[PDB]
Amino acid sequence: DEQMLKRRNVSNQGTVNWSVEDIVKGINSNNLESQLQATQAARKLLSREKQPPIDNIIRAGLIPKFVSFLGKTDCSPIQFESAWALTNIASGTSEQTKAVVDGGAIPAFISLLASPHAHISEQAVWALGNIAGDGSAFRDLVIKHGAIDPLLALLAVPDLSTLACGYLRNLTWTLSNLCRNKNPAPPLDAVEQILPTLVRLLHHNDPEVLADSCWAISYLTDGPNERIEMVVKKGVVPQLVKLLGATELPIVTPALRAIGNIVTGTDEQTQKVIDAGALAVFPSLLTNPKTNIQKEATWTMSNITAGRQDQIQQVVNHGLVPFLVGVLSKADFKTQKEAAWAITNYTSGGTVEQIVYLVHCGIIEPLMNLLSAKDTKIIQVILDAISNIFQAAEKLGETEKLSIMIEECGGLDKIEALQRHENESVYKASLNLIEKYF
Repeated sequence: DEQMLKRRNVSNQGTVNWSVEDIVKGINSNNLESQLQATQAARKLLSREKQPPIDNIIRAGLIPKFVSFLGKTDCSPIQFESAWALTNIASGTSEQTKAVVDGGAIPAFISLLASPHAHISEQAVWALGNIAGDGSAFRDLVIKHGAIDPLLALLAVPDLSTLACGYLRNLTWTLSNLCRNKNPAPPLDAVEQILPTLVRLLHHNDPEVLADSCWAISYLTDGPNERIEMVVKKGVVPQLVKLLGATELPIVTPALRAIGNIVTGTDEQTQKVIDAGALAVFPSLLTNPKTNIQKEATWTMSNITAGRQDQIQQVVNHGLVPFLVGVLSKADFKTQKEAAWAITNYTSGGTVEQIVYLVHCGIIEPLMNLLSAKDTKIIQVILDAISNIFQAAEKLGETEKLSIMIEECGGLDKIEALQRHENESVYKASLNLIEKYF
């Protein structure tokens, strides 16, 4: 969703607004100092707020020279300027990032991580973040060059608070990019290696470190139950639930994504978020003003009602059913569709006493009105729900009572209509429902 993939660093008046050809003239000279100003001039071009000349710089064949300056231990200033310049080139398109990698920048940047000058090592952290952020291949390539050890060694301190705020945020961000992307997913052992530190960052007091830490965890929980388990096993669920109640949307968003990912796992994994007290935060999430938080919360809900009956009960006890009736009644269409799933799921695995409660909460009408939507999949999900409900009524000899209810709110004058729907799964379902109850 919204975590920045790549980031450009846009943070000696003689080195201002130089011409690319002037920059080439200086870097090609055999004067370390002349090369230094030329590189700073290049970095300033790449740091300008509007349209950095990334392609012009690449075309001039400066990347190889810049990457070579990274190794000039004797002249730290040029190491910094070229690191910053390469960082910004790497923040561009895939082809541009490829140019940096093709120049042999990865091993050079990993070497700078251990630099005595924190501003230089920070630029290396930043650059590697941009490279890994390009995709799976480069992320795994950064991992193969041995970047994880050096990065994690930068956070190996008794108290993260003694570290410079900006510095910590860059490391956290870059680390999250090493956890990012899914096809393929990060090496298992690389994830295992990073998790402990990630777990430590999830407890830091900075909103930006927390936001990115949550994003990283959300990426790790996005996949097979085996992946979810390595995370859940670290005991972060309770902390994730806490961040779920945060004031800052940038924290709640990734935190709700992680929790939503976790509940797509086993019922045992789902039970962990329930035990953490996650449900108590949903009355807020399900009415949240930001439509995406609401949609994701309803999607998460739909995966919790897809669990055991005792888990569907927890949903009932927290008074969340009326909130689902609310989201089904009025909300962004995509959120409504998620509400429909949450319902159809609830009705497919809940007890009769539970499906009865669902109806007493007023689910029938809003469910009907939604049959008036042009999205054959939702109409299917809803029809599946009505059938799952009649089924429970049949067991109480209250099918008639339900038939009338659907009749009162115009439901039948919609199902009969659907009976004449071009899809076999729909005009079939309506038929059955009709001829069987109506």
